[PDB]
Amino acid sequence: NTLNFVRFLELGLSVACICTKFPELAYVRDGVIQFEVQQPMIARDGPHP
Amino acid sequence: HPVDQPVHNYMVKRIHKRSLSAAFAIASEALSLLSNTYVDGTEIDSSLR
Repeated sequence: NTLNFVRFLELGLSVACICTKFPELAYVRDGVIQFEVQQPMIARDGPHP
Repeated sequence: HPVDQPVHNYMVKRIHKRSLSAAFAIASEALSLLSNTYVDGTEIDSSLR
């Protein structure tokens, strides 16, 4: 026997994730990641408060 | 007045023994990066090294 072996890509697995690789490592614990905008708003009101 | 006679002294010195020791801790991370740099190639990030 050989523990069952034909490869990485034979049904359906890679979107728990997306990616970016990360080789060089050795610097973070609880760093950042961003974006820079927010969520829809104001042209129904009165002349609202 | 023939009474004078030069004298020569013979002193010998011991060498003794001293030493200096110190510790120099390697983090697993620094020797980590170490391991790839000894085989530095197209891989192994240069900014990292």
